[PDB]
Amino acid sequence: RFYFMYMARTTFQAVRPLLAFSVFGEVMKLVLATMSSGLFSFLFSFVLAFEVFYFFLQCYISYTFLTMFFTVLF
Amino acid sequence: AVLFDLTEEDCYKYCIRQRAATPEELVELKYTKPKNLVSSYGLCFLGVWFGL
Amino acid sequence: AGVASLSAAIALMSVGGVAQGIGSLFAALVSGTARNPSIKEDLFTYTLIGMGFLEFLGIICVLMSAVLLYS
Amino acid sequence: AGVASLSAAIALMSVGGVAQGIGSLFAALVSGTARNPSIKEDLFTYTLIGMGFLEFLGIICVLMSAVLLYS
Amino acid sequence: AGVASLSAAIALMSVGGVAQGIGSLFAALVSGTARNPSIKEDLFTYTLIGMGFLEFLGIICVLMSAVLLYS
Amino acid sequence: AGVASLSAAIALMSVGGVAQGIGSLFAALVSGTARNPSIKEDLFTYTLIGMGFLEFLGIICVLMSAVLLYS
Amino acid sequence: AGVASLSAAIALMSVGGVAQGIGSLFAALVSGTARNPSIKEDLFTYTLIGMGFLEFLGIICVLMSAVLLYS
Amino acid sequence: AGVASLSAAIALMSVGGVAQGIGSLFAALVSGTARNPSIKEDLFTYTLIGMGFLEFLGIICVLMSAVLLYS
Amino acid sequence: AGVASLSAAIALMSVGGVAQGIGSLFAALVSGTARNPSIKEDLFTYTLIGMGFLEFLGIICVLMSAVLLYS
Amino acid sequence: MWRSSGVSFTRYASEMAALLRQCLKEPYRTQAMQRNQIHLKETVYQQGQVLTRETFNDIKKAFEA
Amino acid sequence: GFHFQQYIAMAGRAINPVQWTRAWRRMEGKSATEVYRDALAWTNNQFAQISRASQYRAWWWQNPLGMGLVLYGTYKAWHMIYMVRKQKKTAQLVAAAYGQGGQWLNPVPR
Ligand SMILES: CCCCCCCCCCCCCCCCCC(=O)OC[C@H](COP(=O)([O-])OCC(O)COP(=O)([O-])OC[C@@H](COC(=O)CCCCCCCCCCCCCCCCC)OC(=O)CCCCCCCCCCCCCCCCC)OC(=O)CCCCCCCCCCCCCCCCC
Ligand SMILES: CCCCCCCCCCCCCCCCCC(=O)OC[C@H](COP(=O)([O-])OCC(O)COP(=O)([O-])OC[C@@H](COC(=O)CCCCCCCCCCCCCCCCC)OC(=O)CCCCCCCCCCCCCCCCC)OC(=O)CCCCCCCCCCCCCCCCC
Ligand SMILES: CCCCCCCCCCCCCCCCCC(=O)OC[C@H](COP(=O)([O-])OCC[N+](C)(C)C)OC(=O)CCCCCCCCCCCCCCCCC
Ligand SMILES: CCCCCCCCCCCCO[C@@H]1O[C@H](CO)[C@@H](O[C@H]2O[C@H](CO)[C@@H](O)[C@H](O)[C@H]2O)[C@H](O)[C@H]1O
Repeated sequence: RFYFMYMARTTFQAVRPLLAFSVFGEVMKLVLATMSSGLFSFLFSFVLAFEVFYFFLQCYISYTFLTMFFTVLF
Repeated sequence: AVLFDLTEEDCYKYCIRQRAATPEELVELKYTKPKNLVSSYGLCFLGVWFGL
Repeated sequence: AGVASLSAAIALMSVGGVAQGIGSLFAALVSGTARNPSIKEDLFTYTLIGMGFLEFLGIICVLMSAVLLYS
Repeated sequence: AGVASLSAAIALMSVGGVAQGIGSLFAALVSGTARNPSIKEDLFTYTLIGMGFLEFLGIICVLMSAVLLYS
Repeated sequence: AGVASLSAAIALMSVGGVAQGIGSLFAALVSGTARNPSIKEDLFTYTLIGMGFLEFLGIICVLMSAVLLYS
Repeated sequence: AGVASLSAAIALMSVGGVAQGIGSLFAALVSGTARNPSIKEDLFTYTLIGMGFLEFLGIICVLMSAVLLYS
Repeated sequence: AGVASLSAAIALMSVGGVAQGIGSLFAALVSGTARNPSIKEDLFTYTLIGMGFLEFLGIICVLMSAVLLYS
Repeated sequence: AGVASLSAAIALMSVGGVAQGIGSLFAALVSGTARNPSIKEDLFTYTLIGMGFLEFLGIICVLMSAVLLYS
Repeated sequence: AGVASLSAAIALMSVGGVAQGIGSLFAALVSGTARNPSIKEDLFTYTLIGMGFLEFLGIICVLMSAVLLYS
Repeated sequence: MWRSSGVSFTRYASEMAALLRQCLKEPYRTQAMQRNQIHLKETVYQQGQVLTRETFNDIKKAFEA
Repeated sequence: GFHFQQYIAMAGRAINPVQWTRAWRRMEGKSATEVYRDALAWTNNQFAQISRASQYRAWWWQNPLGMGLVLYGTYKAWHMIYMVRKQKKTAQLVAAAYGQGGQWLNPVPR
């Protein structure tokens, strides 16, 4: 069972950035497709920038967990 | 000012006029960070969003 | 207007726990700041790291709610 | 027949957790201000951040309740 | 259609959580005033600030309950 | 009606969140008074102010339960 | 295709139950950094280990939601 | 047999209390490592013992769930 | 025939409280140990004594569920 | 705030009592800074062979050096 | 042309509601003539900076057409941001009211 647990954890830590880049991207794409005016767009630019920072955070977290999970003593 | 018994204000103004006479030479100012970057980002997004 | 709406509504019950966790996070940041202000940028940093999980989880729940509202 | 109303009212119920989080946050703010009254702008700023997150989630859940009601 | 009562009552369930948050906030006030009885004013200020949002949430919950009731 | 009775009971469920808020507020008052008896009256006034908010929400919930019960 | 959706929505509760616990862990990290800023590392390691555990539980519940949602 | 999927979901909801427990445990561990750091070797050991129990409980909450999803 | 599985799941949906209690036990153990290491043997002795009840309760919380899965 | 900054409680208490004394009224403030002037002469040794000698008349420079 | 970044920053401050309260407070004991003269003086200062500094200084954007290209780019930016947006809205309006090309239809034959 430990192998299954470990592979589950590893794959989640590997796909976390892909999710942050893809599915939240699809949500932003929906909002872009639907919005027309200028006020909402002005306010939505900051959401996009927040998504940028959030993606870099998820990438840092994944780097940390992957260097933990791929570190061997010998 | 101390050498001619004048006012430091007047000497400052004279120096400034004489430096402006040769304005090709850049002058050294205190560094200040940029300002209003977030608002400028929003406006530039609005710009590209409507302009492109 | 059937069972999909009910499921997508029941999916939203986790947002309460997520909000409680966020409240705990930022209350700890507030207390640490009031105690030792001179490490604000550190506490804030760790808080953001925590949000990097909590926010993500909540968004997941919201997405799965919409997925069960339009499955 | 009235299942959309059921779904909306069940989705609304995260306001409880949202309000619990807000109360914990502002309680931390009040305590940290009673301790360190010379530091209120940073505490208020972090409280505003947390309140923004929590109100974002609350307006999300309210919007989803309205959606399930008037789909 | 008595069914639309149920939805409203369910939405009213959130009010319990809201009250919990209010309680916690006022407890933090009643403690802070004892911890630093010199001020007693900027804490009531932050109390009112938080109670604004919590009262808003309660008001919209009540309104949505009545809406799903009558419609 | 059965729907009316179920809606009333569901509304009754909200009661108890108010109880937790009331208990936290009173416990805070008891501790604050014990720690600083000098401010005993001020604590009572503050608690009374909180009491109005909790009492108003609790009665409002019972009123809604009765209204749903009798349509 | 409604019972599967309701089952997954009901399984999604552990996300909210886990966000509480992640909040407490990172709150403890914040308070420990406020009480001893000389030790930033040796607190984040334990924080990340416990967070990894709770993240694994989150993975479990989300996996089982998707499982019952498509099987 | 959708009720199988429901039973499983219900059997998994307890993870929300489990993870909370684990969080509290590690929170206390971090606090100890922030107060008396020179005895991490003790605190971590005790924490591992607690996890050796909690882990097991969680494994049960998975296993029984899958059993009710198949049998 | 899934009603038996549903009942077993419901009866198994109380181990979360046992887990929270155990977490509080070991959190207090770790805290009081960092406060006073020399008294560990008693803090542990009582922790184990508490487990001697909590684990037993959890055992019932499993056993009866298993029984309800078949009978 | 002091065990983190590498500062002692006695240093903090003295350096704050100084500011409090600065927030006094002149008739009592005169007697306060009077009774709380400073004059010391530290002399550091290392198996004989004086390493340094230095005078101190201020609290902050006394705690710093 | 110069100080485009400062102009963007000015617009951002103007759109900020906190600055609206700040301007409300600054408007105490103030006249419309004073405000107009201040704005005119600011614009004159900008154009005078150009007229003076172009004699001896060259910006990063200097080119064989000089400031003509910068002014053309300002115009083109304004056009694409404002006028083409208005054209889009007018197009959708006409298409909903008459159909695409409805404003150029011939008169009804008699
Ligand atoms: C008729 C129908 C239509 C009616 C409705 C019309 C719509 C109205 C909407 C209101 C907004 C209008 C547009 C302006 C937007 C703000 C733009 C801006 O200036 O920000 C630049 C701001 C400054 O950045 P910078 O220019 O680079 O640096 C300058 C320094 O910061 C220095 O800057 P500063 O010194 O000038 O100020 C700093 C300030 C910066 O904070 C801000 O960004 C300003 C935001 C305030 C918005 C208030 C709106 C008020 C109108 C609505 C009423 C709300 C009720 C509450 C009223 C106020 C009481 C609290 O604070 C801080 O930076 C942190 C310290 C906190 C200090 C305390 C600030 C609060 C002062 C007390 C309130 C004053 C009230 C003014 C009276 C208004 C009278 C009309 O930075 C930001 O961009 C902030 C983030 C952007 C905000 C949005 C965040 C993402 C969320 C988006 C929304 C979600 C998407 C949409 C979907 C939602 C569906 C519901
Ligand atoms: C997309 C372009 C087409 C626009 C839409 C179509 C319209 C066509 C009509 C074109 C008419 C142009 C208007 C002419 C009027 C004169 C304007 C002018 O000369 O001053 C401009 C103005 C500089 O004013 P300044 O008085 O000379 O003050 C200079 C400072 O002291 C700073 O001193 P410094 O020495 O440190 O730097 C001087 C200067 C040096 O500038 C340069 O020498 C050019 C930079 C590298 C050489 C190659 C340039 C071309 C390829 C790389 C750059 C791609 C962006 C294209 C920029 C167009 C201008 C070359 O630096 C800049 O101004 C930065 C410009 C590059 C911004 C890069 C932003 C990256 C985000 C965009 C994603 C990447 C591109 C996506 C693909 C787009 C393909 C079309 O630049 C600004 O926009 C201010 C930026 C303030 C920060 C705002 C927050 C960040 C947002 C960044 C976007 C900024 C808005 C522009 C959007 C472009 C990106 C989408
Ligand atoms: C132990 C090992 C640990 C391993 C850790 C692994 C975790 C990190 C994995 C993240 C990988 C994501 C990068 C690929 C996604 C971007 C695709 C792309 O480049 O688009 C074409 C880009 C965008 O071009 P464009 O958008 O202008 O136009 C063309 C776009 N296409 C072709 C897609 C239509 O090409 C570029 O011009 C890039 C130039 C800028 C540089 C971009 C790199 C910065 C952004 C990604 C950084 C991610 C790493 C973060 C590391 C943090 C660690 C501390
Ligand atoms: C390998 C797994 C992990 C990697 C993650 C990569 C997945 C990223 C893909 C986008 C995720 C969401 O994708 C979004 O939801 C589904 C995906 O079919 C689509 O939805 C569409 O198909 C579904 C079928 O289930 C229909 O019920 C729905 O009515 C229809 O709109 C949306 O058009 C798409 O925008």
